[PDB]
Amino acid sequence: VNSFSGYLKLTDNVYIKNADIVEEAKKVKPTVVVNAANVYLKHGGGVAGALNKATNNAMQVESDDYIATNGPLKVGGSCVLSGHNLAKHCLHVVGPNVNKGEDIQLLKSAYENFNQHEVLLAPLLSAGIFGADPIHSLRVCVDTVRTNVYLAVFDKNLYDKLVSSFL
Ligand SMILES: CNC(=O)Nc1ccc(C(=O)N[C@@H]2c3cccc(O)c3C[C@@H]2C(=O)O)cc1
Repeated sequence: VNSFSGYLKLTDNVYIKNADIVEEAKKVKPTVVVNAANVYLKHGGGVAGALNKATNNAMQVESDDYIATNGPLKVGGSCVLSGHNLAKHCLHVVGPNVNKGEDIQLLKSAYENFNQHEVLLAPLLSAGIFGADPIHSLRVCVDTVRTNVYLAVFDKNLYDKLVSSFL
């Protein structure tokens, strides 16, 4: 039993809810919140910008030190940093950005990072300003992630479409 509330069960291990991932993280305080990161950990907009804003820019300060030490992530890769006031840990995962021409096959590799964590609160990777089809992203998620994932979908219209078209 865990504290995630009001989710629709899609599969044995994947759950979804129309929710603001920032508000959901503040209420649940999960072990892991996933950020929709880029390779530079520049959290300017979309989910990343929102999570970083909710940390009063502490996420960005920590991220800049991480990059200064380690260099950029790989598309499809991840790193674990602090969750600040939102979660114990933040798993920064880089899905491909279609608006940069990145290979959509890297989406499966990106979701594989979730399997290193037993339970996660996460957005749909490569959705939103990353330019991929969220229906496709949900399908890859369900077919790749084996650990327990609670997906927060900000847009109600998209949530309903994600739900009604789900196979
Ligand atoms: C104060 N709180 C706050 O600003 N929160 C916040 C801000 C932005 C996002 C975001 O960009 N979401 C994206 C989006 C939008 C439309 C269609 C979409 O396919 C997606 C994918 C993303 C998602 O829904 O996971 C999420 C939360």
